[PDB]
Amino acid sequence: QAVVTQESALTTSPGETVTLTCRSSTGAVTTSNYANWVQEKPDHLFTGLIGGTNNRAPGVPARFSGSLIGDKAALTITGAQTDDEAIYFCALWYSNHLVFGGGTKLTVLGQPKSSPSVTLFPPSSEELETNKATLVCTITDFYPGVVTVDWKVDGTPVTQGMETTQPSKQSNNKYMASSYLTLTARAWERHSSYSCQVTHEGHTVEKSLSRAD
Amino acid sequence: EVKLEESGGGLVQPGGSMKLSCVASGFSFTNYWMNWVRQSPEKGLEWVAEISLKSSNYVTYYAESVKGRFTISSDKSKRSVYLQMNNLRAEDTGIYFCSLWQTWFAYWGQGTLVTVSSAKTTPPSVYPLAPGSAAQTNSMVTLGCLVKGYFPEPVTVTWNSGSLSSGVHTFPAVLQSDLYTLSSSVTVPSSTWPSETVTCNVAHPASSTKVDKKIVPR
Repeated sequence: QAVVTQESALTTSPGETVTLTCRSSTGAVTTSNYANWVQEKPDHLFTGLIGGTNNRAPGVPARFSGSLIGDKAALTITGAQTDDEAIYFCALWYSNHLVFGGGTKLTVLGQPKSSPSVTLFPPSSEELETNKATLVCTITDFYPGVVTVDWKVDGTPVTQGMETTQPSKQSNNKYMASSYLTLTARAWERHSSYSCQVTHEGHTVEKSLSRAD
Repeated sequence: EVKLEESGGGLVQPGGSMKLSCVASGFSFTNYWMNWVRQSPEKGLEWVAEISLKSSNYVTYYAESVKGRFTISSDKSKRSVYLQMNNLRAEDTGIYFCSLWQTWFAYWGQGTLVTVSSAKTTPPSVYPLAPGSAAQTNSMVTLGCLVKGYFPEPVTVTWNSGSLSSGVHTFPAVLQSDLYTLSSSVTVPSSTWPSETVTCNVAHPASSTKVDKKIVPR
């Protein structure tokens, strides 16, 4: 139903130019979709940036601009600033309804790259008494704030029972997140090696634990 | 200045109903369309419905997913717009916002939370997280505290009753089977633990429950 797609994530540095886009599955985005752009910052902060394709609301910095680029609407931040790091939602009008896109998480480099600090916790003896076993892989102090988490059990990757949280900004604007591997108590007895692999900026950090000790 | 104030959100069983109210105060908004947009962790923003605030001309648009279920309405004498929700489902949970729109979304409300869930008020099961022997050699030791199976949000975690404030990391709650679960860790010098005790104090005001859990070596 008139699906609207946006780059899920993009990264720029202060002073550079970045361009988010907005594609309509019905066909080419046109001025008649009256494309809008809404900036969302933490704490459900909301600001209307662009309306009617390229109408900049008052108070919005001049470095923002809306336009069409072929079959898409496009928000263009010219000479970005650290305070531009946010989620940017595109909304197209479809005659009788509006549709928001998935959004695009824009990162504006505000500090140097920090690798994640990983720590793996085994199930508590208390919890196993409920016949449930939960391994907890904590992740903190990584920047930019995107990580991938893969679990291995006895050297075999795990497909099911894993759940990872969306990162969260720390006071230092580095990021933290936690992954969980949920097992049955039995399944925890039936295996001996457990690994949590956190990949960040193409570099992987691993923390494992063996019950053979 | 303009100010939108939202109200009427809470917890409701699936199939139930709720009616929200967005009270607008400022200059004459005859030229604005009042929108309802909801935000969930799973669908980001999602446009719900909209109404034209012309006293002369009333027009309403609805999203395909709420047609036949939701109805938007306004009462000038009260300077208010309302969203009536019926036959609520789990997919309707989220922070509902109202926004004044004229060309662009010019003003927003603070949002009110609408939660569609059948679960009952459930207190957390606090389990301790302590390192394995592979992690007893580092100069700093990261202790933890798992808070499992609680409802609704929030819980508040403090370590040693607040006296341990630096190095704490409380992570976002995950949801599974109508029940929440988050974790909190604290990293302290290996010379302080286990010599000195370290305890997570979890509080769940919904169930008036507080649990202290001392982390002892495994």
